[PDB]
Amino acid sequence: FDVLTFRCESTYKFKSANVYSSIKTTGQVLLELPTKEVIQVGSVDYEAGTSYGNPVTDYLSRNGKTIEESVIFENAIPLSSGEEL
Amino acid sequence: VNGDNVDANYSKVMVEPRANMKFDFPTLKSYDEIKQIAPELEGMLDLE
Repeated sequence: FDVLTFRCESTYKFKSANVYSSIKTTGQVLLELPTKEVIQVGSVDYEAGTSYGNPVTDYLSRNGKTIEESVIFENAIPLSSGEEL
Repeated sequence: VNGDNVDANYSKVMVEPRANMKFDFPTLKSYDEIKQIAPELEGMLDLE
């Protein structure tokens, strides 16, 4: 292990405005394989109760952002701006 | 998980100490114990 790229999925249950009655997480596990030849992987599991956040998702985010094929360009210029839009 | 509102109660609030300036006249011992410090010297000096 040196890095993750989990494709996960969770399930929240609210008991109030922000606090969650329960948490359910099952997700999937990811990491690089041998000579760029990747095959099947496994998954995860989690439950909770009366929680103010999800450990799994917050952990994955806190270590870093997702597979982000979107880095914003430095400065803005117009594209088709004017009255012809 | 537990949020920032519950973990704050885990720590106790201490007492912020301050001065207790008294005047503290010399501590008068009891008569029974001060008759032990000095033997029967009672009524023998002129207090004046």
